[PDB]
Amino acid sequence: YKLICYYTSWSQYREGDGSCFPDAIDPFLCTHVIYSFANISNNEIDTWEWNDVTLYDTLNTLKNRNPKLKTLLSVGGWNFGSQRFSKIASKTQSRRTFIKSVPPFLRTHGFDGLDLAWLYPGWRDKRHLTTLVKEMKAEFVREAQAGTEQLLLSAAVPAGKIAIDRGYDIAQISRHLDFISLLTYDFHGAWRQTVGHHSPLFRGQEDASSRFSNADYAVSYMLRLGAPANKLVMGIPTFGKSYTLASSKTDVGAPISGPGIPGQFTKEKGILAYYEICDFLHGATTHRFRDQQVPYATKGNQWVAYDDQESVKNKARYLKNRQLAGAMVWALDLDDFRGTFCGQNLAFPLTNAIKDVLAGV
Ligand SMILES: *[C@@H]1O[C@H](CO)[C@@H](O[C@@H]2O[C@H](CO)[C@@H](O)[C@H](O)[C@H]2NC(C)=O)[C@H](O)[C@H]1NC(C)=O
Repeated sequence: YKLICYYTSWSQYREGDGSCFPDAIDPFLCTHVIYSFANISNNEIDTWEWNDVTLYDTLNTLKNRNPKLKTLLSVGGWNFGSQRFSKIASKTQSRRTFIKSVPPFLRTHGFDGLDLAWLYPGWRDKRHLTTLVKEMKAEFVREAQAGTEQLLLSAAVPAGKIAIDRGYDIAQISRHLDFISLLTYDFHGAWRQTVGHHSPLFRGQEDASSRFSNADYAVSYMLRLGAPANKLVMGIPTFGKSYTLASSKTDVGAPISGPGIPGQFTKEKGILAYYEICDFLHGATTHRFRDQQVPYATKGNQWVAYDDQESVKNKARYLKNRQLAGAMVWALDLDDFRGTFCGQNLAFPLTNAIKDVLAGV
């Protein structure tokens, strides 16, 4: 199985214990570590944070301890305008300038591949994403001729049917990618005007939940569109999503006034790291969605959908049963990477839980 794990460069800036440098990463934890995100500047791949050349070195030096570990650099992300990516991909000359820039930058910095994280292509973009994947792969096949192991090429693909349909020609892009990480953890958000889970495995029955907004639908759809199971990696979050309640109701369809209050460390309304969630659960009421197979918790006027050891283990069992290529984790710096918050004295509890199941029958 693959265990694809994202590291985010902006985690460095979180205060105190929240602060995450790549030497926090267990070199034998994941099969692949993906550093997020690279810029595109002057129509070439480029660094984003001021100290990225040092952080890339600190990540890549993990390979002296686990020579089999693979690293990738993810280009794009949500602070990169989809429109910016569209302009580069849609023109022959800019596309080529970008593609030619990628192997030398990855080699200089010690990366084994590129992850494409265009978030996300519009309807007019779908044909250009296809060309970009094809031509990037062709360039990596050519660069391999000079004697180094061929660069890997992956992509991060949203799991909502509507975004898949708009932006992605899954049958074609899957031919050229080494793996696709399916982003099966964005199925609910404050835009809705109720509580709900963002990473359910299956639909809620009871009495209100749409049939596409779950991981099983998205996996099945990707496979039906032509993505081979041996290229499909299912995303599992280590973060949870928070809401502010509009009433005393906390169950299904409970109204919300907006995102939850920021976490002490992550400092973003609507999202909490798992280490923050472990702390939140002190004094909280916990519940599970029985059909969806994922938990939530509530204290005061705050309501949190999250994943725990049990839920990620159950997701890992699913993807094994479906003969998928493995799991992706978003993100290492959102798991309890210190191992001190969740009462287990265990670094990376959720990632380790996943790995424990992938290393079983
Ligand atoms: C990412 O690359 C963009 C593209 O070059 C950078 O945006 C440019 O930055 C310079 C200096 O601020 C500006 O003059 C350009 O006009 C910007 N162009 C555009 C299209 O925005 C951006 O600063 C880079 N991002 C980071 C984090 O390095």
